[PDB]
Amino acid sequence: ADGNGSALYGNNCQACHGSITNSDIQTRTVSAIQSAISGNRGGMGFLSTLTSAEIQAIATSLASAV
Ligand code: HEC
Repeated sequence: ADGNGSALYGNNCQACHGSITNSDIQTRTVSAIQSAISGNRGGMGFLSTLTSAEIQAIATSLASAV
């Protein structure tokens, strides 16, 4: 689906990290995102609801922005 990663990021990340083209995230990988969720960095533990496909789509979009 065109726009999936950016839409996911806008709904789940942007409130705390900025818009995707101006994001403050450093490590734009699935493992980095999953580690932050698991460690509840910034309260992100609630994002356990994301599938692995969705985290992939977010990380790909972030890495492409950039
Ligand atoms: C506020 C409730 C947040 C939401 C929603 C998301 N993030 Fe987050 N994240 C937040 C904080 C306060 C921190 C810690 C920064 C610090 O000073 O330690 C983080 C951490 C990350 C990280 C690791 C740090 C980095 O590489 O920049 C990543 C990779 C990350 N967060 C990604 C991320 C994603 C993909 C989100 C949407 C699924 C997301 N965060 C939401 C605060 C909040």
